[PDB]
Amino acid sequence: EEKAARLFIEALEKGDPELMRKVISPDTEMLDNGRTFTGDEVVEYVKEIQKRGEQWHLRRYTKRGNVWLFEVQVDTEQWYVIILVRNGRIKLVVILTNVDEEILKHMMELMQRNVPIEELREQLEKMLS
Ligand SMILES: [Cl-]
Ligand SMILES: [Cl-]
Ligand SMILES: [Cl-]
Repeated sequence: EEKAARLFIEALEKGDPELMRKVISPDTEMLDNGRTFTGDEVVEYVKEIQKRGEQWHLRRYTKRGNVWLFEVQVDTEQWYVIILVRNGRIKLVVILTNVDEEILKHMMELMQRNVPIEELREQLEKMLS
């Protein structure tokens, strides 16, 4: 479970779609500051990082329940990658940039309760406007 989560970040870190492909599933859902990605689209996200050449640096992390919060510096912006793992598999990912700690805590709470991606997205939208 820890490995799943960490490898996901390392894929971002390293710009490695091949690695991402290993730990996601067709059911994986991701929200990147509002926009939605399902399954193999998460892999394409990593291609965009690599085929752009800005460096993602995993700085530090926390586990809360089944939710991991990774604090990434992007070359600096504070990016946050929040991950719900379930059964060896990444279920939900939220990526945010330069948001308040309250938003991170609120999103983590929603994810802990296995809220659908629709609710996660609407909740973000209400908070960022
Ligand atoms: Cl999609
Ligand atoms: Cl809150
Ligand atoms: Cl809240």
